[PDB]
Amino acid sequence: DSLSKSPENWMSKLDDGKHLTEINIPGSHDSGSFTLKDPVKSVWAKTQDKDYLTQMKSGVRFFDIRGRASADNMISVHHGMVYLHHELGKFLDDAKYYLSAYPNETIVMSMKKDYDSDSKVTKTFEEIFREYYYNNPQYQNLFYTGSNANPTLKETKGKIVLFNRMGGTYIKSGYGADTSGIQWADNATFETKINNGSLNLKVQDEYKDYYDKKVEAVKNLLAKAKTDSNKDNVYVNFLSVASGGSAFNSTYNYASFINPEIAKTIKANGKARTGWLIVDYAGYTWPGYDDIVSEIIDSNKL
Ligand SMILES: O[C@H]1[C@H](O)[C@@H](O)[C@H](O)[C@@H](O)[C@H]1O
Repeated sequence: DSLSKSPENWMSKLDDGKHLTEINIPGSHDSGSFTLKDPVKSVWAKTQDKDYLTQMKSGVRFFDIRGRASADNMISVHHGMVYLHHELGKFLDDAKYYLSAYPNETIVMSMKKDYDSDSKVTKTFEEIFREYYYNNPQYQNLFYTGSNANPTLKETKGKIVLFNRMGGTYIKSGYGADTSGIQWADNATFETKINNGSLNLKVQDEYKDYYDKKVEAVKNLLAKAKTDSNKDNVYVNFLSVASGGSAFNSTYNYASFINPEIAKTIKANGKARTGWLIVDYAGYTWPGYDDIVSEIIDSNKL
């Protein structure tokens, strides 16, 4: 009966008059890193163990996609310098497949350049993304192309909405889709106006924090969102954090503590506004502990 019991289609159960900003959305941090298998690399660079499709079926709707231009017509998915063994086309193919099966969901796709392009590349990262992906015949109608800076669920059903972390772009649809882009502060909680002043973006992205500082920073932004009804404010709250330098200090081990702690907090807040919460190891369950994705989903007041 709870929304989280059918995580494949939870957005379909909402009033589609809601602006995406007002929806409490589970996101996955460094979403494409599920491919990593090397133990030492995985400690710091692996943030997920489910693939794109499984993340989606688990209720994830915000995807943190990082890229590297590897050819003049190709973007490879990366975690910084580390190649995640697939190209951007895989994600978009998966997103299309999923949105076809679940046509009343919407997906927000964050796009960012994570590494310098291959030496043979002659075009900018943004140009390659814009020409060969956003305006690719296969995906052109898949992306949201409306002029609403604050789209509703109804306008974006079956669509991917760009969340632009590329810097300036000539793309005209999506969060931060203008020639200014989003002014992103390093390792900080910050707020900045985007979309020519139409939205106020409020972000907690203190990725270098130690454990207690990070949990506090997440709870602080959660508390702000809880008392903020403004449709024109958008909240992005990263539960993810940098690893230590060892197997027991992995991103996984951090998430195994942070995710249940925040999930418990949300559960014990009832249905209230949380914003968009971006997590490591989305869908990873631990017996006897509250699930962060499920609780974000269920926090949506219906
Ligand atoms: O969430 C953070 C952030 O968005 C930064 O740009 C990046 O450098 C960190 O590694 C990342 O994971």
